[PDB]
Amino acid sequence: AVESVQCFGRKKTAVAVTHCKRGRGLIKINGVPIELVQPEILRYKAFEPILLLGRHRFAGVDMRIRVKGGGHTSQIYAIRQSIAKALVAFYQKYVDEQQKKEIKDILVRYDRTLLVADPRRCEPKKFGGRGARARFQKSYR
Amino acid sequence: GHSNIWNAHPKNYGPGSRTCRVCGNPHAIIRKYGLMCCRQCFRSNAKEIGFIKYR
Amino acid sequence: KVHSDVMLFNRWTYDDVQINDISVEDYITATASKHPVYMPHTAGRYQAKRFRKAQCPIVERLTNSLMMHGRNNGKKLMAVRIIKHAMEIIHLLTDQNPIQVIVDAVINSGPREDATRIGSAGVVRRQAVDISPLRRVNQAIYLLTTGARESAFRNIKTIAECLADELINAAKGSSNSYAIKKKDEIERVAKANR
Amino acid sequence: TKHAIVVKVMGRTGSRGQVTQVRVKFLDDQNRFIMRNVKGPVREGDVLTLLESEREARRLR
Amino acid sequence: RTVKDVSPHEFVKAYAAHLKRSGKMELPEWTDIVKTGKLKELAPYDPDWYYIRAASMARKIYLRGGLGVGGFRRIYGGNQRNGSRPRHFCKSSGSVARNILQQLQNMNIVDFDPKGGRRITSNGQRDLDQVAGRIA
Amino acid sequence: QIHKIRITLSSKNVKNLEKVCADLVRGAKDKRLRVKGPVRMPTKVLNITTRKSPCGEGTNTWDRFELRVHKRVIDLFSSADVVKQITSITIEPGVEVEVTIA
Amino acid sequence: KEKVNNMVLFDKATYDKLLSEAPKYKLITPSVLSDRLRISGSLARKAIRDLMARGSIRMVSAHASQQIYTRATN
Amino acid sequence: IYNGKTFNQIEVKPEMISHYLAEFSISYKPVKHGRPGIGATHS
Amino acid sequence: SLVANEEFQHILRVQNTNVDGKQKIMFAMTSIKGIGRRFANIACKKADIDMNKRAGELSAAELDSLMVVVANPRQFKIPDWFLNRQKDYKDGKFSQVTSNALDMKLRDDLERLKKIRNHRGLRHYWGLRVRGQHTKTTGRRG
RNA sequence: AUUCCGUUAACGAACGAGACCUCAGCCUGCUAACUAGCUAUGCGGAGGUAUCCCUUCGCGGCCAGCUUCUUAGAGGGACUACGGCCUUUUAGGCCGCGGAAGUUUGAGGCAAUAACAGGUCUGUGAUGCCCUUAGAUGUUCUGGGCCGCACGCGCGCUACACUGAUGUAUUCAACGAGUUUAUAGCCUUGGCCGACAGGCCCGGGUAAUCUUUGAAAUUUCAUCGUGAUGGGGAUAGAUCAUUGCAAUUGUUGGUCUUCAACGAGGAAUUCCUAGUAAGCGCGAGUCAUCAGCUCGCGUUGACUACGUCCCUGCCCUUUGUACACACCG
Ligand SMILES: [K+]
Ligand SMILES: [K+]
Ligand SMILES: [K+]
Ligand SMILES: [K+]
Ligand SMILES: [K+]
Ligand SMILES: [K+]
Ligand SMILES: [K+]
Ligand SMILES: [K+]
Ligand SMILES: [Mg+2]
Ligand SMILES: [Mg+2]
Ligand SMILES: [Mg+2]
Ligand SMILES: [Mg+2]
Ligand SMILES: [Mg+2]
Ligand SMILES: [Mg+2]
Ligand SMILES: [Mg+2]
Ligand SMILES: [Mg+2]
Ligand SMILES: [Mg+2]
Ligand SMILES: [Mg+2]
Ligand SMILES: [Zn+2]
Repeated sequence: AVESVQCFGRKKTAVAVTHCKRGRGLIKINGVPIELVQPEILRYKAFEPILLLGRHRFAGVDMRIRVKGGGHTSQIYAIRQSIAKALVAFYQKYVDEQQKKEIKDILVRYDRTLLVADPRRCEPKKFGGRGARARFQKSYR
Repeated sequence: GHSNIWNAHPKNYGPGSRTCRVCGNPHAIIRKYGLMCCRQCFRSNAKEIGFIKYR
Repeated sequence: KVHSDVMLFNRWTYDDVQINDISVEDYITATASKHPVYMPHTAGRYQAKRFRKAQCPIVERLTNSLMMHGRNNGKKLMAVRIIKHAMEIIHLLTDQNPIQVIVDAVINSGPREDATRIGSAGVVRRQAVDISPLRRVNQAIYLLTTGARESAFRNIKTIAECLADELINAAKGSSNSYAIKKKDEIERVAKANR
Repeated sequence: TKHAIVVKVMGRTGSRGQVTQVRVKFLDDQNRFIMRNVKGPVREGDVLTLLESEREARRLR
Repeated sequence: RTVKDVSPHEFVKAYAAHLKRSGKMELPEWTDIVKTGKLKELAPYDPDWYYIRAASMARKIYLRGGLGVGGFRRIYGGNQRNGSRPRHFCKSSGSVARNILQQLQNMNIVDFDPKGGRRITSNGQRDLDQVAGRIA
Repeated sequence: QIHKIRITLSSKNVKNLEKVCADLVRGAKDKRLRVKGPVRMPTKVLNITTRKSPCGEGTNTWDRFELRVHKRVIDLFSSADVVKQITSITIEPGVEVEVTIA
Repeated sequence: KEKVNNMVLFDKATYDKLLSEAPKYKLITPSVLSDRLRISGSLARKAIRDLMARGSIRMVSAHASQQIYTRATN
Repeated sequence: IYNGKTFNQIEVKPEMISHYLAEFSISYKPVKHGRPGIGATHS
Repeated sequence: SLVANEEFQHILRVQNTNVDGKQKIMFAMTSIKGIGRRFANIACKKADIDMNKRAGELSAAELDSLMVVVANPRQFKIPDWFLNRQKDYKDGKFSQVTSNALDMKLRDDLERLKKIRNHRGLRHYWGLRVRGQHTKTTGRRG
């Protein structure tokens, strides 16, 4: 029986799904190593789940991540959230609950968005203005 | 008038080639989905047509 | 001392960084114990409640205040890059921790007193009032970024270089900084309108 | 230039409520309380740097 | 080591250099006079722009094997300035894409996909993989 | 004598469409037939936004009119006669039923 | 105001001044060289490349919109 | 050439080939401005 | 190569037009009326001039080569569609007019339009817009 | 919140508010997916030690499994539930853990009594009266005009630059819309021709089946170097295509050339409190051809405040009135 889990991260319209299973500890997104993710500035956000838990805890799981929708920042945030959730679920289901709780606490203490999706969404625009709140310029004379 | 002259101007396109199917006015025609109704007539008959206001 | 493995940009350490102003200590987040972050990009909700933005890292607040004027609105990756380059230049020029330099610049740039408009009916009357620490930090950040932006405009000097020079000249009250001069002018007006 | 800590907030002051009146207790002298007008958000436990402590705050309105 | 494991920029440079060294490409006479699209204001700065574009197109075909001339026109398009009017998306030159595809086919790097467009050949896969491996 | 019979159901009322789909599924099951679906396609939302005023005066206010079309797909593995018999059941107004092969 | 008369090509005095003092600057950027040696940005970039080739300076960090260089030895 | 009101008179010259007859029969009278009336300013 | 040579020229003359020696050749040539960035780029490419050099760095022979390239686009395989005088009214030839020749051609066009009482010519004579723009609100200078 | 607790010559009620309904936010829980996907397997290509093993791609399995990802039906979920303070043992309020969510969760739709001589007779085969009704104010055809330019004003688009322009490389959306098949009409893939604009030929889609493998700002590396400059793109010349019966008073779209004001804008004045402002692009309406407009959509994403009645206004109470066409009295 295959030992794998599939957890998804969300940010705006971006949806990333991480396939975590027993392996030698490779992390790739769309077949590309996680070290080459773009933009280069957001590599820190991408690697945050790994820099807090260290590379060793990922040494026994192969992670394959597929992302879709959203934009360049939303996709990165969704990817990191999916990685965190997938690792937590894998530790919960195939590793001692004590270690799963430890890693979950470590992840949450740094940033709660690593496991809980941000619910913010675009506000629909209303007639009488260009934006959701912004109204057309008013003139009196 | 003479057959070759009376109503001889082509009417294959433009506002003059279309009219409201309800009132025959040529202005503010809604051509979406084939309604072919003027905005006033469409707003009058929307409930019968099956268009509902949700927001 | 508190040791944190988190390093800003994986290059700078929050250890040995201490805020030396009791008035504004609680409204600056630049210490290893106050939730250090790897990058000043955190996509958090800090406007939900009053005083919540005080928990945002000071570097992130500087980055946000670097996105002013319409042409730059929403361009946060460019601002983060500018902050990174300014921090590198600060470390090169001063040999100190850039985070400490930023903290000192913020501390020294914040005005302490101001003159508030009073009366009404077309009367120009002012009275000196105190400034809260949070408003002091906000004014410091705004003045620093405004000085950097005005220096960079219509000048071959890059924005990062101007920001680094402003931060260096504000960490010490050199009076060559735009923020220091603005704060001195504000306090002079407040004293005049006592 | 002294330091005082806010003990309580009396409320908004001024025509537009721009400033908030607070009671601040000097840190150097714990038995001296003074009245100050503060600009910007302020809550209990805050510390202000008083460039001069002689004046007494009065309602701007 | 394959192309997916190397930076796209470095691989593009290396493969453009390899294509130029190959000598099998037949640049059209107009390469030095035409822009890369109606949306451009000037011709490409780099004299080797044709080889770089060919390398990028070959990499794109390697990643996806159903692209046509219109797809490449969209891929290399972008905003078009209209003076005092707002900008809108604009397609790039189609003749350049067609010529590059024909030249790449002549070298056995790509062929015609039965479903339409172009597909990477086994020889193309081998060549791109070797170029990526030699980048290190 | 077995074929994949395709049934497409379209309606503006969700309740009637769902009830018809359930009735068809139960009828197919009662005959020991293999049923795949019903598959719910993304809802089609026809939208028309027209100005409220019949003239040009006043604040420009707009009416958002939507017409929602719900489509369902059901696949049955059986002969034409049995599916024809099953589809003969009473169908409420507003539901369009189309039966085809493949 | 008075327009800056930056030179697009080095003269011998300015080139010697570059080779003498530039390796002793804590921070070296095209803008810094342009302001100090009174040279254009393009000439400043070329001079930075030349100095890097000579090994007298090192690259702290390289970016398209910002190049940071410093003396090779203290 | 009719301009909507009258048939304007012209003679065809060699330099006018490849042009429209409308280009030589102006349909409007060129504007010569009188003094502004009531309501021109104070807007 | 970073040091200016003794032959560096700060100012040079081409068709009675002052060309800045400090500017790059491609954009220095644009100071001549009738020559733009595109045409200057192609002319430099056809004349084998190195685009990385300044206007003053090069030699006079290279300026002569540039001028012959400009004056004979067809000889150097420059297409007809790339020229600012295509299918001339009188001669019917394709060429790149520059300097006072361009002004002569513009004057000839305007006077030809005005002579026949063409509507565009009359609009040019009256000092009004000729391309159909509205004139009620914009273009107010006198 | 005329929302409630209460006080009470009032007691019981009826509208508005709320409830309601639509969209969005959570569900690894239910049903079901060859017009949506994932997983493993079988085969094949490429790379790596080249068999076996690892990495990455392509193709089939309606008897490989499944529904995390997508779709849409049923339901669950938040009630301030719980803890600490304040408040009349009330109605309630502030903070806080947990939680997808603790401003009525966010945004909308709907929306009372009584009114305006507010707009519409140019939406209507809605309509009273008046005018005209054959040399017509009816209708149709040709042509012109509605766009005309000393000037004033309103909503806007493009900018004044290096937080940038240009040239490469790089790669992430959502709401939607699409045919009479006639050789073919709408959305158009693919191939060929062409520098572009465009043209020709095979075809798909009446549609989660095809366009749709579907943006820009941005990211990345070079050139430019403070110069109205490679900023800016007004004006104008030549010439080439497409739509249309017809393009002149340029319909629109390409090529080369020309290169104006503008160096951040006085008195004044608009919008806006979070995925909001602003920037960036996209779809639809109008549409033979034309979007700087409107209606929606998404991407990047902030500063400041979370207070007041000073200005401009609104609600309630008290009070004055010589007003009631109601202080523009
Ligand atoms: K600058
Ligand atoms: K005018
Ligand atoms: K009437
Ligand atoms: K109408
Ligand atoms: K008020
Ligand atoms: K009230
Ligand atoms: K009185
Ligand atoms: K009264
Ligand atoms: Mg010129
Ligand atoms: Mg699911
Ligand atoms: Mg009236
Ligand atoms: Mg009009
Ligand atoms: Mg408007
Ligand atoms: Mg995409
Ligand atoms: Mg210019
Ligand atoms: Mg330009
Ligand atoms: Mg028109
Ligand atoms: Mg309009
Ligand atoms: Zn009608």
